[PDB]
Amino acid sequence: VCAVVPAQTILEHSVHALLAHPRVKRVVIAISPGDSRFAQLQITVVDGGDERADSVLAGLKAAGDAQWVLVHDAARPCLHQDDLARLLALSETSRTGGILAAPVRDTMKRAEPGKNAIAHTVDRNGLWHALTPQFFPRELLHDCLTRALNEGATITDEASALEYCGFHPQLVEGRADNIKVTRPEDLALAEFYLTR
Amino acid sequence: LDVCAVVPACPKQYLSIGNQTILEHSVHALLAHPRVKRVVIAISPGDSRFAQLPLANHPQITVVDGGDERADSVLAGLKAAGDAQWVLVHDAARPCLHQDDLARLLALSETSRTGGILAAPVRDTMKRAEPGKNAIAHTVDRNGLWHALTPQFFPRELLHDCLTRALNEGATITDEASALEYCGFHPQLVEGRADNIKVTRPEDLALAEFYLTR
Repeated sequence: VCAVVPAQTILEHSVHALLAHPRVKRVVIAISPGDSRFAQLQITVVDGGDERADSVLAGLKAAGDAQWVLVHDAARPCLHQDDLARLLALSETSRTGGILAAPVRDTMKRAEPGKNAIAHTVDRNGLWHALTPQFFPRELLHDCLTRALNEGATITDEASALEYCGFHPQLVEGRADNIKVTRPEDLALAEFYLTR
Repeated sequence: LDVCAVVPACPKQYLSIGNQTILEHSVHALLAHPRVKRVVIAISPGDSRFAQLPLANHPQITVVDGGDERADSVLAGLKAAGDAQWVLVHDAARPCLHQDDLARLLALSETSRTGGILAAPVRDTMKRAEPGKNAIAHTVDRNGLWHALTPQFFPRELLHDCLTRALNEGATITDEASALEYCGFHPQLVEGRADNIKVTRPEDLALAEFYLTR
């Protein structure tokens, strides 16, 4: 199984956890133009695209003989091996693949369109926070991404590409601590969280 | 005008983070704002630990018992709201409530007719499951999707009626804002800090403590 990562220095954390696995022979990273940082830090390098989906496909060429691919957010460092394992143990049951997801606990509201008023309460049953890594058959992913990018469909995660093409990925519960740092405070929390 | 806060009924509010219980952290946060004159705390028939808290002898707190249903415990609390025309409904296990957030919320009495609730936007990709299986049915749109938080602020008489109607009609109430929803009312969403959590699981303790730290 190969690992693709569309891209502080969380990156190393995210990767070392991917690598922390035995069944994860190599990690294909991706770097957009104008990126000098990377050279400072089973690792390969590919020239990413403009879209997330571009880079994933970009990295797809370096995947070798892997029939399964693992995509992982560059800003998600609180991933546990117990979670990774629970996830990778899909290739021997999975037809389409699946992703690490976390149940919703609080109650949620959908806003009235174009207004900050509450339209109605959203059902908590079967609602999940999509997380990563994402695990699916190599070529499969590649073809759903191809099609998705072509039909110009809205894509968020790699699961969304498969979904787009009819497929229904699998939901593998993972910890909630496994977060993504996008704000100037998620770091403090991500730090606290990754410290066991 | 004066605001009366109401705390509706294996809960974790009586556990302690530092020298006070979660409940006290929550209540302190409400009393801290000059508009909140009193706090009606609604307890459960089988809860006797509350009478063991200094918070019980506080000039501004009042206890009431409305059973274990929160809609009822809240109706019980309104009876004790005195003259408050607007009511703040807040969870007992939300210790981290911030002042900048509370104020932004109270401003609503002067702006909306239906009140509003604090809430934090959804930042991650959300998936809906296929009925009866851990397989994705389709992706749920996060634009306009929110996490409900408390406090929740409404005019007193409106909340009373909606709760009353919702109960009288078997509505499926979750929070107070969902009873107004059930009544054709659409409360305003005010944005607050996500660190405003509801401590329900043991791992929630450390996190709540990590946030209470400054």
